Amino acid sequence: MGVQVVTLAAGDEATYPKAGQVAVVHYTGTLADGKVFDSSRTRGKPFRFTVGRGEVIRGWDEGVAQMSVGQRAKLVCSPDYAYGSRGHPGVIPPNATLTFDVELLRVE
Repeated sequence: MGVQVVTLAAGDEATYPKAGQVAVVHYTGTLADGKVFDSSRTRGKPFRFTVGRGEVIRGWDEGVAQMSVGQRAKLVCSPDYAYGSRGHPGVIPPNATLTFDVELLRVE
């Protein structure tokens, strides 16, 4: 399954980011061995992207769309939904399942 979204904390179950809408999130991404490759929480500033535009990996475009505002979830992105066999040199290895702890802050 490309992406699975497991809830850590419920959102308002009302406000979901739709295609072409901006989602504002905090996130922390980890590899299967626990290594943190990216976090907006560490940087201390939320991250914005436009849902469905391919600005992020496919697991995010599809997974964040399943979240409602205030929700915290783990997005488990299979390699086909992230970087595939190619990976991202110096950041992500080949064939990596990526886990993101994401909180959806706002839709714009």
